[PDB]
Amino acid sequence: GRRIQGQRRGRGTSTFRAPSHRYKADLEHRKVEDGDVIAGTVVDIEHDPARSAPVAAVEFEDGDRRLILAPEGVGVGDELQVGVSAEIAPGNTLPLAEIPEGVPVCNVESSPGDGGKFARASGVNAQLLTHDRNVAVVKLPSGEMKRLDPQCRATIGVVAGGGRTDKPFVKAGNKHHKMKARGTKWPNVRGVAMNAVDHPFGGGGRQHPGKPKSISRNAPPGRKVGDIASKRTGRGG
Amino acid sequence: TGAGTPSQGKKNTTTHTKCRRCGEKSYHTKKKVCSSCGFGKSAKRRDYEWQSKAGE
Amino acid sequence: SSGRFGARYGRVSRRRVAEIESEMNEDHACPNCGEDRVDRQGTGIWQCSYCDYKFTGGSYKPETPGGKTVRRS
RNA sequence: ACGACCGUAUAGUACGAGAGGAACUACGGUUGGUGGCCACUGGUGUACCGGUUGUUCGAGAGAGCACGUGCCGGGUAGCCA
RNA sequence: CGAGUGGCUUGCUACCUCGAUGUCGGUUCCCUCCAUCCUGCCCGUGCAGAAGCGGGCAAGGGUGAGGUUGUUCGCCUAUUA
RNA sequence: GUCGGGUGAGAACCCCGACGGCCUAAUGGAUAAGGGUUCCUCAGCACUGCUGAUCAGCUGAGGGUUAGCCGGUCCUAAGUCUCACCGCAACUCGACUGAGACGAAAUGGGAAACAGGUUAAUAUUCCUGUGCCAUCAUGCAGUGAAAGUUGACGCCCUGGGGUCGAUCACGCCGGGCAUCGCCCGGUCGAACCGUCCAACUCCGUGGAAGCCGUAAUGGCAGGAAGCGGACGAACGGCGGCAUAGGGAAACGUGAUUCAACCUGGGGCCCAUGAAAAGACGAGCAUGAUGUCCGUACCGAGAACCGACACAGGUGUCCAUGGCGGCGAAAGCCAAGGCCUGUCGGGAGCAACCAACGUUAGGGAAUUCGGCAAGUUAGUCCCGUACCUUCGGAAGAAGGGAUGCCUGCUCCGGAACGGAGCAGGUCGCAGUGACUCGGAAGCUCGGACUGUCUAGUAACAACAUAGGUGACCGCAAAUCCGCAAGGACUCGUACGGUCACUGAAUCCUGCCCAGUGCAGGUAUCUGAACACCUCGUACAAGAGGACGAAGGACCUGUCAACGGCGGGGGUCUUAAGGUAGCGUAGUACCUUGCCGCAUCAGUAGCGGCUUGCAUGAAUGGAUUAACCAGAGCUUCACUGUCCCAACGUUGGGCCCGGUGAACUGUACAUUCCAGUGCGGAGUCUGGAGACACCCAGGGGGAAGCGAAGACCCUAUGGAGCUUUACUGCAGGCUGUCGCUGAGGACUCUCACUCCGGGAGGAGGACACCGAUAGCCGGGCA
RNA sequence: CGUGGAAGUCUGUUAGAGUUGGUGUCCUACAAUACCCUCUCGUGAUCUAUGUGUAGGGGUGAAAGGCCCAUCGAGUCCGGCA
Ligand SMILES: COC(=O)[C@@]12OC[C@]34[C@H]([C@@H](O)[C@@H]1O)[C@@]1(C)CC(=O)C(O)=C(C)[C@@H]1C[C@H]3OC(=O)[C@H](OC(=O)/C=C(\C)C(C)C)[C@@H]24
Ligand SMILES: [Cl-]
Ligand SMILES: [Cl-]
Ligand SMILES: [Cl-]
Ligand SMILES: [K+]
Ligand SMILES: [Mg+2]
Ligand SMILES: [Mg+2]
Ligand SMILES: [Mg+2]
Ligand SMILES: [Mg+2]
Ligand SMILES: [Mg+2]
Ligand SMILES: [Mg+2]
Ligand SMILES: [Mg+2]
Ligand SMILES: [Mg+2]
Ligand SMILES: [Mg+2]
Ligand SMILES: [Mg+2]
Ligand SMILES: [Mg+2]
Ligand SMILES: [Mg+2]
Ligand SMILES: [Mg+2]
Ligand SMILES: [Mg+2]
Ligand SMILES: [Mg+2]
Ligand SMILES: [Mg+2]
Ligand SMILES: [Mg+2]
Ligand SMILES: [Mg+2]
Ligand SMILES: [Mg+2]
Ligand SMILES: [Mg+2]
Ligand SMILES: [Mg+2]
Ligand SMILES: [Mg+2]
Ligand SMILES: [Mg+2]
Ligand SMILES: [Mg+2]
Ligand SMILES: [Mg+2]
Ligand SMILES: [Mg+2]
Ligand SMILES: [Mg+2]
Ligand SMILES: [Mg+2]
Ligand SMILES: [Mg+2]
Ligand SMILES: [Mg+2]
Ligand SMILES: [Mg+2]
Ligand SMILES: [Mg+2]
Ligand SMILES: [Mg+2]
Ligand SMILES: [Mg+2]
Ligand code: NA
Ligand code: NA
Ligand code: NA
Ligand code: NA
Ligand code: NA
Ligand code: NA
Ligand code: NA
Ligand code: NA
Ligand code: NA
Ligand code: NA
Ligand code: NA
Ligand code: NA
Ligand code: NA
Ligand code: NA
Ligand code: NA
Ligand code: NA
Ligand code: NA
Ligand code: NA
Ligand SMILES: [Sr+2]
Ligand SMILES: [Sr+2]
Ligand SMILES: [Sr+2]
Ligand SMILES: [Sr+2]
Ligand SMILES: [Sr+2]
Ligand SMILES: [Sr+2]
Ligand SMILES: [Sr+2]
Ligand SMILES: [Sr+2]
Ligand SMILES: [Sr+2]
Ligand SMILES: [Sr+2]
Ligand SMILES: [Sr+2]
Ligand SMILES: [Sr+2]
Ligand SMILES: [Sr+2]
Ligand SMILES: [Sr+2]
Ligand SMILES: [Sr+2]
Ligand SMILES: [Sr+2]
Ligand SMILES: [Sr+2]
Ligand SMILES: [Sr+2]
Ligand SMILES: [Sr+2]
Ligand SMILES: [Sr+2]
Ligand SMILES: [Sr+2]
Ligand SMILES: [Sr+2]
Ligand SMILES: [Sr+2]
Ligand SMILES: [Sr+2]
Ligand SMILES: [Sr+2]
Ligand SMILES: [Sr+2]
Ligand SMILES: [Sr+2]
Ligand SMILES: [Sr+2]
Ligand SMILES: [Sr+2]
Ligand SMILES: [Sr+2]
Ligand SMILES: [Sr+2]
Ligand SMILES: [Sr+2]
Ligand SMILES: [Sr+2]
Ligand SMILES: [Sr+2]
Ligand SMILES: [Sr+2]
Ligand SMILES: [Sr+2]
Ligand SMILES: [Sr+2]
Ligand SMILES: [Sr+2]
Ligand SMILES: [Sr+2]
Ligand SMILES: [Sr+2]
Ligand SMILES: [Sr+2]
Ligand SMILES: [Sr+2]
Repeated sequence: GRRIQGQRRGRGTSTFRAPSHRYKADLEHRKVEDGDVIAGTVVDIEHDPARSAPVAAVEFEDGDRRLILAPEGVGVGDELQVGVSAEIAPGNTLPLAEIPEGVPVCNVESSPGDGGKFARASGVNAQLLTHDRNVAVVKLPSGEMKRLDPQCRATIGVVAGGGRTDKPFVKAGNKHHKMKARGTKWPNVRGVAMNAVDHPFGGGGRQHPGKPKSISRNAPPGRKVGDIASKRTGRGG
Repeated sequence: TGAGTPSQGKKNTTTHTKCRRCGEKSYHTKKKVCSSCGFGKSAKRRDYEWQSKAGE
Repeated sequence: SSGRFGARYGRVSRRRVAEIESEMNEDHACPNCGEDRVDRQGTGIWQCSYCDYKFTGGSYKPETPGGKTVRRS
């Protein structure tokens, strides 16, 4: 047949790419040697085209203008501290060791000094639970207990822009606009509505899949469609 | 709209032009490559064995 | 508050937008003073017309039930 | 290039207990077809006359354009049913 | 039960056409056949009459309008000689 | 187009005048692309031109494009290339990372020019006048100098300032008309230099406890109004420019509405709306320099693309010319353009055809079907049902009004703006043309806007929001590459990948036996390496031991593929069809039966419904709104019909000129029968038949057009499917190499990743190379 | 009651986009997809110019096996090839 849509994706053509040239900043944490004497004042609160959540413009003590991931409640004029012995205030970045247990945290690092990987979407938060000299157990937004290094930096508080998923898109045009700002080809034509040549579920006199939808993990790209390695399907049982 | 006569009216783009190297009207001014001699693509001149019959 | 949607879309599509836009253009308290002058600027961006305080909050709410949990600890 | 039907007189008669109910013939009309014709009725009639909207020639008068008459009203000859 | 005629139904066959003989129904326009529905002339009757039933000669003329359905076919309505 | 005239050997179409027309977002003006000399002059008619030609985009020969300040040039955009690096058997190949370059001529950014005159042809380029910018030199000033500002920015609504234009008032200049005294044109004057400043912001004063303010939002003791002030706009006003220019002349003044331009206020986003060079910041004189490339003409029913002087296609600016009216609408008319959407002459001009007007009475009887046509129509007033998601339905439906003239009232600063009143008055008709909905009901489908088969399908198909399931913590899941590498990703579960269903509302039953996916697994089965036995002086080879994934086996799972019957008062194979819906776009029987409606209804609708073979995200039901979607009914309307007629315009017919093509074995005046490979102008027998030509509608030449798409055949082809055959990628898994120290474990030194670095995480694993087993229509 | 002016909102041959019916005209065409009337959308998932990217078992595809220069159930050219 012909290569399926998921195969055209990896080629990285214009249609499947993200409008990077229209994106503001790659939100990473500031690189401090040691100490704490790094503080800044929030100049502006901007809209980030990349994640739909707001982003805070901060100017530091050493005169560095960089955008940072905005938590809830952080406004213009406010002072945020970054360092080891930073004040345990919402919006401050300090390693997981220094942050007390049972406190909601965002922009958590994987390997210490990477700039933040986990809990970065609108209104989400990671929960810090257990402490040790070796490990800091953080409960990520998916409900998974991630065992992390205590030297991994994290910003205190939940991410701003919460409850975005609550209000519906209502009309196709609103989805259109959102998708034109992301790295996604939209709209989605069902495989079952295509020809046999185009997709494993294409063909027939009526629209139904050919074989069962639950595909094996070992399936090759071109065949791996539908329910990928499903442990189960349905709602009941 | 027909793919024939009414689609011919839009054809006012200039692509293939006289080539600096070989003199043929094959220099694609958008690709900056010559379709005849390979100017812009290769230092060597575009020649292929299929430009003639196998035993010639 | 979704009369712009007309006779289209349905109950839930205009009820969950009516409860969102009635608690958005509403008078909410400000963190710098005691004024109810908090209006929206965009997605997640809020501002008070009093002391020019431009802040961060939820997308449609200036404070989410999750943002109030941080104030505790 | 004529086909067929209805009606009147025959006759409430022949026939028949009654109920019911003919024909020959003589008439009048209708229908279908056919050929022709336009006094009459009807249609057309961008011949013609009138009314009138818009705009242009200054107004008036008198006109052009509005699809092959702007629109409305009347309509001779002829051609027609 | 037996003997046939037709070539309108269906079937059979594979002769003709696959370097193409344009489909069904309908329509329009022309000719024809008779195994006659009406009309003309007749014979019989379980022919009083009236209305019929059956049959004979006969193809001059006629055999129309509509409702459902693409329908052919058919069902249905009101007229009709 | 016509009548005159001009030139010419020759004139319907070349030129002049007159008369008559056509074009108004174009048939006018300026341009982009593209063309390429097509531009101008002179001379021509062999070619080209739908006829002719004295003409020409044709032939030939000459000539024509002038820039510091208009573009290019410079800058950076999506992105492209080059070099280096790495991959590759290799390259003219290939991703990343660096560096450099390229990348905008209408239409991104940008130092600077206006007015007039001039040519056969150029013109912000030449000439006259005036002006401006940059660099440099000198002189004076200046020590400031780089922080900041600008370049520089979305969509929607809106205020204020304001020019051109248009119109009104009045005056002057010129023209027109002549029953009036009305009508038309003009009344000019730039860049630049100087100056003025509304809005916004801010400061002083002030002292509001209810005031200030707006079209609207709004503002304030954290200091309102009022008062003074700093900052600060136009392509605008004002003055100069200008005893410049231009005009035959006059060579105006005020006003309203105000495109351009200037400057503010508000609202929206699960959408957030370039960058860089450059400029400003940061003076003035005088002098010098300001090179290079483009510059003609067309820009289209003849200069472009479409083989053509092609009814097609082709971007931008003029969107403010007048009446009209809501209007960038119609219709009419200026300025400007044109009579080249380029053959003519003749016939009351027949038939027949294309477009079209009007048709009495009837009124869908026409037809598969109201197809075609028609009806309705603008504006105001009154009035408006079922149903509904409360938005809508709705312009429902239905009724009335509508001109002109005289004199007025109201709103507003006013309009040459709007709303009304009284009286008079004309027509068949007052939205008098033009412009301008026919209306109502039942049903099916899809919710809706949207998408689609460029060229027979616009739909019920695709999309959609919404619903749902699946995979993944990021050194991820998913995907691309042979590799070096890469998309997703300036992303992180409120994410984004992979699928299904398809708004809302009410719901979504039962089945895990088969198949699929996933988890588990005592035991069984399970390859190679290493190891053990036999064998061989070695080797081939045979057997054993251990045993990964996988399988067996067990479990989970159906909004996973799918299933939901036969028999009787269980059987296959797990269950045995629940809500609903139902003769369905699904019902064979079938025009099912009853009812509605009609004279008559295989239609349509309601009910029943044992459903050949309905049914729950293979989603069931339902539904307001929407629809160039399918079906039906009513009112209205009508040449669709009864049944056709007359007319109009272009053809058709005759004449001049121009001038193809299809097709052609031959013969050929046929007709009725027959015969023949059973469908004959040509054979047989008869009949008929004097030749030629014009017009016609198409009976025949099994007419012309296409080596039939139907069907079969060929050890033909291709696309597609799968538990067809055989293989190939890919995934999983064992083993060997990299690979190191001390049947479970510790370590650090290779190697990997994170960190700028210090250093941190991981670690002999992972990656990579090799081999083995399993899965493997993803591909051949 | 007014103000406000929302909208994949309505009427609309505004510009512009599209293409339902006539199964009209044409069908050796004006035209190898044209003409006329009728019809649909017309502030948005809108339309459009120029520049730029994706390439052949590959693109692109709101999916019609649509489109990739009159060429598509695998473009075109030349070669294999007689
Ligand atoms: C121009 O067309 C023809 O001549 C055909 O003749 C009658 C016909 C055919 C053929 O004879 C022949 O090809 C049949 C008579 C042959 C036959 O056997 C059969 O069963 C049928 C159904 C034919 C009817 C008719 O069919 C056409 O498709 C067939 O038409 C076509 O095949 C094609 C046509 C009109 C063009 C598309 C080429 C007919
Ligand atoms: Cl999304
Ligand atoms: Cl230029
Ligand atoms: Cl305002
Ligand atoms: K045949
Ligand atoms: Mg980041
Ligand atoms: Mg969602
Ligand atoms: Mg996009
Ligand atoms: Mg879809
Ligand atoms: Mg399909
Ligand atoms: Mg396949
Ligand atoms: Mg389906
Ligand atoms: Mg389905
Ligand atoms: Mg024939
Ligand atoms: Mg007889
Ligand atoms: Mg006869
Ligand atoms: Mg009939
Ligand atoms: Mg000459
Ligand atoms: Mg000129
Ligand atoms: Mg021409
Ligand atoms: Mg009539
Ligand atoms: Mg119609
Ligand atoms: Mg007043
Ligand atoms: Mg039906
Ligand atoms: Mg639809
Ligand atoms: Mg099509
Ligand atoms: Mg459609
Ligand atoms: Mg969905
Ligand atoms: Mg979803
Ligand atoms: Mg659908
Ligand atoms: Mg029924
Ligand atoms: Mg179910
Ligand atoms: Mg054949
Ligand atoms: Mg076949
Ligand atoms: Mg094959
Ligand atoms: Mg790295
Ligand atoms: Mg295959
Ligand atoms: Mg493009
Ligand atoms: Mg198909
Ligand atoms: Na017989
Ligand atoms: Na037979
Ligand atoms: Na027929
Ligand atoms: Na007879
Ligand atoms: Na019938
Ligand atoms: Na001519
Ligand atoms: Na000025
Ligand atoms: Na006007
Ligand atoms: Na719409
Ligand atoms: Na099962
Ligand atoms: Na079923
Ligand atoms: Na539509
Ligand atoms: Na008529
Ligand atoms: Na004939
Ligand atoms: Na094929
Ligand atoms: Na209101
Ligand atoms: Na059309
Ligand atoms: Na190919
Ligand atoms: Sr980094
Ligand atoms: Sr990061
Ligand atoms: Sr299928
Ligand atoms: Sr269930
Ligand atoms: Sr184009
Ligand atoms: Sr190259
Ligand atoms: Sr070569
Ligand atoms: Sr009698
Ligand atoms: Sr009696
Ligand atoms: Sr006229
Ligand atoms: Sr008889
Ligand atoms: Sr009928
Ligand atoms: Sr039959
Ligand atoms: Sr029947
Ligand atoms: Sr022009
Ligand atoms: Sr001559
Ligand atoms: Sr000329
Ligand atoms: Sr450049
Ligand atoms: Sr420019
Ligand atoms: Sr715009
Ligand atoms: Sr104004
Ligand atoms: Sr010029
Ligand atoms: Sr044109
Ligand atoms: Sr066209
Ligand atoms: Sr004129
Ligand atoms: Sr000519
Ligand atoms: Sr008349
Ligand atoms: Sr009818
Ligand atoms: Sr009315
Ligand atoms: Sr199309
Ligand atoms: Sr639903
Ligand atoms: Sr199972
Ligand atoms: Sr049941
Ligand atoms: Sr003979
Ligand atoms: Sr003829
Ligand atoms: Sr059709
Ligand atoms: Sr024609
Ligand atoms: Sr055609
Ligand atoms: Sr018509
Ligand atoms: Sr519209
Ligand atoms: Sr709209
Ligand atoms: Sr060949």
